[PDB]
Amino acid sequence: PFIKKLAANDRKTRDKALESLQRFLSQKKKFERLDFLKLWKGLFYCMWMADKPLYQQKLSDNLAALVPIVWIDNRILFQSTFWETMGREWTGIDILRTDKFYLLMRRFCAAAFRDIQTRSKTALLDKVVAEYNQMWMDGPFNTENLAFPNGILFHLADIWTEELRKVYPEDVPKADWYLPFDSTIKSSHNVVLRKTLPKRLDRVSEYTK
Amino acid sequence: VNIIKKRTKPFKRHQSDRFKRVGESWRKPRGIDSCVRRRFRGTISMPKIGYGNNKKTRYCMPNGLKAFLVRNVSDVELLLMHNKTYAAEIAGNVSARKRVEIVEKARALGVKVTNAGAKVRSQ
Amino acid sequence: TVREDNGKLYLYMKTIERAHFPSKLWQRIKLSKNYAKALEQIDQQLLYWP
Amino acid sequence: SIFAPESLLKKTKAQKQSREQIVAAAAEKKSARQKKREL
Amino acid sequence: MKFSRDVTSSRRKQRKAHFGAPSSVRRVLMSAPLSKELREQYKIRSLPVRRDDQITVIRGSNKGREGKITSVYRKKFLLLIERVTREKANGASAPVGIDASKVVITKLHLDKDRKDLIVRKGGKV
Amino acid sequence: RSKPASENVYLKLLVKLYRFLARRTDSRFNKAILKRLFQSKTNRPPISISKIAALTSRKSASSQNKTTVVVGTVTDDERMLTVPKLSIAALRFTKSARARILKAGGEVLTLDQLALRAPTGSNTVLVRGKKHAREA
Amino acid sequence: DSVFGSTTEVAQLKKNYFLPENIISNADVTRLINSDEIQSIVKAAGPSRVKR
RNA sequence: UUGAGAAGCUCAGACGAGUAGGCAGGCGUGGAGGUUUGUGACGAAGCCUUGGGCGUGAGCCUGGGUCGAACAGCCUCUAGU
RNA sequence: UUUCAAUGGCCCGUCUAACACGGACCAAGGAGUCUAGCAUCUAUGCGAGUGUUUGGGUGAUGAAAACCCAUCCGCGAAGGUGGGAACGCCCUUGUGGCGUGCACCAUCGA
Repeated sequence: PFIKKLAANDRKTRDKALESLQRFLSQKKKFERLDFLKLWKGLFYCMWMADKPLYQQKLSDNLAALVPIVWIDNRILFQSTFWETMGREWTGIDILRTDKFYLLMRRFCAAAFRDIQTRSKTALLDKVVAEYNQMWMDGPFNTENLAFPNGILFHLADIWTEELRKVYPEDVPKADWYLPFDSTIKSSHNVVLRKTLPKRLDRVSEYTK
Repeated sequence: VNIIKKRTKPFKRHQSDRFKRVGESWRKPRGIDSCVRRRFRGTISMPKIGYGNNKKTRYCMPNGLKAFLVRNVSDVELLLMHNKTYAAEIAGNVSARKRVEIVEKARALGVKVTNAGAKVRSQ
Repeated sequence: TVREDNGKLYLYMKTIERAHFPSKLWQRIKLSKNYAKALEQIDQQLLYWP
Repeated sequence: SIFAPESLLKKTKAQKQSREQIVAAAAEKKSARQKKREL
Repeated sequence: MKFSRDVTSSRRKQRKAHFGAPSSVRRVLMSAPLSKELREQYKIRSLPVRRDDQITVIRGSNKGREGKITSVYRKKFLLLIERVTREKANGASAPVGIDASKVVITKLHLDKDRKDLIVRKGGKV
Repeated sequence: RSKPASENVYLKLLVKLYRFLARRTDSRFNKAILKRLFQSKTNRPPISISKIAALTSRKSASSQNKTTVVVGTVTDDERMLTVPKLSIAALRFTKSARARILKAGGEVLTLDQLALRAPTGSNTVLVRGKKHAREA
Repeated sequence: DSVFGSTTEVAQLKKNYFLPENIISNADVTRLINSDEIQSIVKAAGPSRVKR
């Protein structure tokens, strides 16, 4: 009843429906994955239809800060559905539009690192990264789903440590920040995705173990 | 680049000077009895690919600008970015009024109109 | 593109995200008389274009 | 603040490898081609 | 367009039935538009042309010359008006054929037949 | 052969992709994928869903994660009752083959989606079909 | 949607009609070549039109 | 450095008669659909020319005279070409 | 362009060295076209299938077009061993080794 307005052809209607989703999403209940897969087919097109470079790079942040609005239980469900729906239809783009769906990925990967910082003050981060790592093990970095394209993970390696440093300027503590990228290059059957992934990664071994 | 021609005399079909039924446009002879086909010396020459002209100074008038048929007032507009490599040749059936308005605008675009003077006596 | 309209030169730009709206497809910027100002106004509008 | 088209971010990284890996074989060529000019 | 299979659109069939129509068809093909002062009092767009009407010529080189029709020449498809006469070399005068579609009727030669056509065809007296 | 005999302008596109991939990489896969798109329709014969399932899954049944790749048409065999979990990548799929792979199995790809999954063509099988009509 | 249907669903106003599909999955071939899937693996490029 | 009609652009070498024959690209004529916000009584088509221009060529564009109602370029289809 | 000078230049086509045969000239006409059958190659659509047009239904805007289609019917209807396309893992970088080996060809099975 709500999504088919997010794919309107008027930015005065698309955005007018976006801020009311902030009311719709902060509800304290349980959401099923497909319901977040149908909602994430609206915010794809809410961002697929984005005209100006000073609006789409503001729309991305309004999508990025939408994650802390999600309830604590389904906050990790909401990002898992995005990385699926940003890997299911990444081949449908062209170069004149990938440039704007890279920054949405850059924000959401960074918006994850921000939420671990928020969750690290409630409970120890060693479990918070693991269940976040779990979300990485059934989303992009899952091995058995060969359909997840390379262009996501090549860009997911370049923005991994740099927006870890951006959200943690003082010092990021030791955790399994790179464990997704180690289990990926070890057994994933995309041959180039295990060969040239280390050549793209900027992993920092001084603080990790 | 200075324009050059490998030949200036066109080719003229054999014995198209004697007979008035035979036209002057070139036609390669088809008989092996022919003196011309076997290319006996003294007979006329033939069109071959040897006389092909330079692939850059082709289609160029002796000035250096290639031609372009402008048959209305929005056909000279395309020549705005090409005024130093094209000459706006006006088409023949264009009226002697629609002609006098192409000239007054091609002159603003600095384009050479080759035959702007037709039907146009100035005062 | 750049194309004049009644004395003053304009700059017309299009994008993918307005392609399906042929009325609103092309936007417009009016280029200043100062020739060095107009070059510095094309670049600031056409940034990171090829 | 327009940022950048981050496609052009990853051309400026692959052109730090293209420059370095051939500007290295510029001194190592010019120092090499002083041996053979004598030899 | 036309949507009848019992009308003809070929130039051949239409341009033959015109030039070889009999002299009763050749009457209603020679009709004249009424003047703007008669178009509102008879409510008739056009009348077929009678003899002794009161017309004015709108088109042609004989522009605006008023008169009355002398001999409605149904054969060569033209009216013949009073005193609009091209000269001849010999000294006599010749009549100028004005097309029946060019004249504008200013006063009808009202008769019992025309009135019984006027009163039914959209108007009155 | 240097240009396809066809006028399918969705197949000038593939040739525009694999004759780029032939010269910017060191794989002879792309210099074999391109070397087949030029071949005429009688030179790219069909290959069934059973011969594909027999080629990969035999001897040791090495069918771990390799994408079978035929530049032809993946037709059907209905004498095959159960279909294994396969993954193919061809130009054309017949509508009874594409519904007999997905019903219990994997992925159906065009050579577009192949070039974004194995850009140098590793972990693949490059099969053909039988050219033999036995008299024609 | 009932005259032509879909690519995997029968058009309702036509017996045994399914909409065709494509030999290229993405309808745009000069925007795979420039993707991150290709330009990571390719060998070092040569120059443009070469010097004489 | 922009030279991406990737059916484009660019670099370098060798070669050049040609019969029967084989292959390829184009030129022109009458009609048909689409297109040129197409040309035309301020002169369309045609015709003539000791005028100019292009193409290797088939051909095309044009100035002057004549003349008086229609006509052409581009992409396809078609043949009593 | 007209002409002059110098140098060259056996009349064209059909024939079989010359010939012969055709040629007074000019204009317009004028000759591998249509159809059925078979085969090759290529293109496209679908594919163990494929083919609407004998018909029927429909078609208000050339309604002989386009569009839809029942019942027949026509054409068709899983052996090892060597190479060998390609692709992994190699470590003698490669070389070579190592594994899976498509079409096609030999070899022994039926």
